[PDB]
Amino acid sequence: PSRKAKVKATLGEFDLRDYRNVEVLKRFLSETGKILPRRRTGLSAKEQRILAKTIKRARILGLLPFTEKLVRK
Amino acid sequence: MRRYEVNIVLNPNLDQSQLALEKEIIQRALENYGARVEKVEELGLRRLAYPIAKDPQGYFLWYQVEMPEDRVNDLARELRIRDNVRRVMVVKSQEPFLANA
Amino acid sequence: KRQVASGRAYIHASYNNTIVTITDPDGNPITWSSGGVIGYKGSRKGTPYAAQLAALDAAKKAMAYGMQSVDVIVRGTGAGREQAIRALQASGLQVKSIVDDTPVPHNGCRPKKKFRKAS
Amino acid sequence: PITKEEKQKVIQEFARFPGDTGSTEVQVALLTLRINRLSEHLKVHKKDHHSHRGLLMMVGQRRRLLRYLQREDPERYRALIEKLGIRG
RNA sequence: GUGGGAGAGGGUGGUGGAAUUCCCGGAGUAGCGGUGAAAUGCGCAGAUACCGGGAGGAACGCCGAUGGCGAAGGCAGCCACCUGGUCCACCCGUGACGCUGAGGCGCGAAAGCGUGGGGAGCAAACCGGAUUAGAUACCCGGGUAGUCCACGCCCUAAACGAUGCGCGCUAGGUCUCUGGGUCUCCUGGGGGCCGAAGCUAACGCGUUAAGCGCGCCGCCUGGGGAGUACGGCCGCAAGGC
Ligand SMILES: [Mg+2]
Ligand SMILES: [Mg+2]
Ligand SMILES: [Mg+2]
Ligand SMILES: [Mg+2]
Ligand SMILES: [Mg+2]
Ligand SMILES: [Mg+2]
Ligand SMILES: [Mg+2]
Ligand SMILES: [Mg+2]
Ligand SMILES: [Mg+2]
Ligand SMILES: [Mg+2]
Ligand SMILES: [Mg+2]
Ligand SMILES: [Mg+2]
Ligand SMILES: [Mg+2]
Ligand SMILES: [Mg+2]
Ligand SMILES: [Mg+2]
Ligand SMILES: [Mg+2]
Ligand SMILES: [Mg+2]
Ligand SMILES: [Mg+2]
Ligand SMILES: [Mg+2]
Ligand SMILES: [Mg+2]
Ligand SMILES: [Mg+2]
Ligand SMILES: [Mg+2]
Ligand SMILES: [Mg+2]
Ligand SMILES: [Mg+2]
Ligand SMILES: [Mg+2]
Ligand SMILES: [Mg+2]
Ligand SMILES: [Mg+2]
Ligand SMILES: [Mg+2]
Ligand SMILES: [Mg+2]
Ligand SMILES: [Mg+2]
Ligand SMILES: [Mg+2]
Ligand SMILES: [Mg+2]
Ligand SMILES: [Mg+2]
Ligand SMILES: [Mg+2]
Ligand SMILES: [Mg+2]
Ligand SMILES: [Mg+2]
Ligand SMILES: [Mg+2]
Ligand SMILES: [Mg+2]
Ligand SMILES: [Mg+2]
Ligand SMILES: [Mg+2]
Ligand SMILES: [Mg+2]
Ligand SMILES: [Mg+2]
Ligand SMILES: [Mg+2]
Ligand SMILES: [Mg+2]
Ligand SMILES: [Mg+2]
Ligand SMILES: [Mg+2]
Ligand SMILES: [Mg+2]
Ligand SMILES: [Mg+2]
Ligand SMILES: [Mg+2]
Ligand SMILES: [Mg+2]
Repeated sequence: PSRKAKVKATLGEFDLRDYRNVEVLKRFLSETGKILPRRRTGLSAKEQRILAKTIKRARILGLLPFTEKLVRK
Repeated sequence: MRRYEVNIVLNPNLDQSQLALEKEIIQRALENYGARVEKVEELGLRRLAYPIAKDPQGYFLWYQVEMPEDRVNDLARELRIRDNVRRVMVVKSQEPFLANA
Repeated sequence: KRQVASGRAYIHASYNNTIVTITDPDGNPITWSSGGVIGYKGSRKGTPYAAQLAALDAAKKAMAYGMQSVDVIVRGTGAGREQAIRALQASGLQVKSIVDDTPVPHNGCRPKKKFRKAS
Repeated sequence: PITKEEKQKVIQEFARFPGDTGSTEVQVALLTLRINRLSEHLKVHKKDHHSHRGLLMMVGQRRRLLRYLQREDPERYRALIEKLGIRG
């Protein structure tokens, strides 16, 4: 399914290469630290592919999580 | 010459003196490695997603420099020698790639 | 005797046993339990029922220390992890939250032959 | 790597006539540039093999062009060779 | 040539977090583990479970694909450097400089060999516990080489598309990766599916030919004996051609 929301449709123009921008980047992770699949991100092959690296950078930098504990459950 | 961005995450606990000393050491390193600073955003103290060196926070510097590539790696090495420097990430600059515009 | 009264409850659940360690907010254990702690011995420990008993035991044992409300953490995917959670849920002990912490590696170590077909 | 500057230097240097980018001379020259640069690269990194294949190919091309040159104009050939310092 | 593009293509150095194991500490008690059920094993010298600190090695979760790159073998955290190939636009340069390729030379998964290192997890052999009629096995607890690094060997394979390379020719439809365009779409390069004509013993192939053609290389000639014997060449050996 995953027709609830497309993370891309949520916000407009932004730099897919900006690893320092947390507020937008977080949008592409899950409840867990996981990077959302294309189904959820609504990105293209290339787009998604770039997002991956930028996100990883942001993680190493310390701005984003590698992993998150699952709440409720 | 190539265009890079030097990310530096150092100790949040740093008092003014020690922090000015760090920034000083970074200027020095950059010079000695032949990097001209095109611009800098000093973002300062911010909240890390995961703790680094048992610190929930970290203090952020960002430079954009033009420097000889042959020396770039060495520069990083130097930057890391400081106990007070917790993260060093140097990237080759890239023009912004956009979605939804 | 401490008398904590606000605490943590770890449910460690495997296909073999369920085991419940109840710590304080700094995570130091206080009381604990498991299928083995109750009378169970063999495979019967990895029962969901066994789990329930374990949880309730841990909980009452912890009541004795005068504990009231507890945050839950669940590690491992096993039979009657959920049952442990139900038990704790009404032990009279209050569950302020559940969380699933079950650890996964980013592919560090080769599993034993039993676990391969993934690494 | 090779800046467009260096490349141009060698092209204007070997061009048969102003504006000649693709003559046998020029080609062979560029090839020699790439070749030496890659040989130097492979003096270190003795373990980088795929690049090495790249170099086998470069060398093949060079030798074919040269073979052609000698066939057509042995003077131009001898000249080019002398200049580049080829023949190994 | 010029201007661009995508990519786990290669090499060197660096570095990140997750987990496993071990050590240190705290708190804590009688079990943990494991299985079909168990036992060996581990734990009162305090284990398991839990929090904190530390050491070390190996591999990179999500992204991830039906995906990409490479001649193949093969390539996956991130960063920089060094570097190979390749595609597109322009239609600017050279002017048949082309194709194939016996021999040669190089590369070549895993296992294996040599000399040093390294050694967390796994684990041939081995040591055990079970199961069994037996169980030199399947399952369980251990465990050495090895797995990892360097350097040098080895040269195998269901090294598979079981499909040699190049070029020309012969309906389309559909999904997709990646360029360019006047961007409903058109156009070029890959990856898939269905299918015209045609092929095929059949199954199937079908602009990614297994169709129609030309060029060149490799190979086949009933099953076994046999990839054996003999010789030669290579290898430290195992063993390979
Ligand atoms: Mg059990
Ligand atoms: Mg170019
Ligand atoms: Mg690569
Ligand atoms: Mg590499
Ligand atoms: Mg760890
Ligand atoms: Mg201890
Ligand atoms: Mg005992
Ligand atoms: Mg005993
Ligand atoms: Mg005693
Ligand atoms: Mg003992
Ligand atoms: Mg620990
Ligand atoms: Mg050790
Ligand atoms: Mg290919
Ligand atoms: Mg393969
Ligand atoms: Mg660096
Ligand atoms: Mg390149
Ligand atoms: Mg022309
Ligand atoms: Mg002319
Ligand atoms: Mg090999
Ligand atoms: Mg090997
Ligand atoms: Mg041996
Ligand atoms: Mg083992
Ligand atoms: Mg046995
Ligand atoms: Mg029998
Ligand atoms: Mg037997
Ligand atoms: Mg027996
Ligand atoms: Mg034993
Ligand atoms: Mg074993
Ligand atoms: Mg040995
Ligand atoms: Mg060895
Ligand atoms: Mg080797
Ligand atoms: Mg075959
Ligand atoms: Mg064959
Ligand atoms: Mg044929
Ligand atoms: Mg060719
Ligand atoms: Mg377009
Ligand atoms: Mg196509
Ligand atoms: Mg098609
Ligand atoms: Mg037909
Ligand atoms: Mg038929
Ligand atoms: Mg078909
Ligand atoms: Mg045929
Ligand atoms: Mg015959
Ligand atoms: Mg015969
Ligand atoms: Mg025969
Ligand atoms: Mg043989
Ligand atoms: Mg012989
Ligand atoms: Mg000999
Ligand atoms: Mg052979
Ligand atoms: Mg053979």
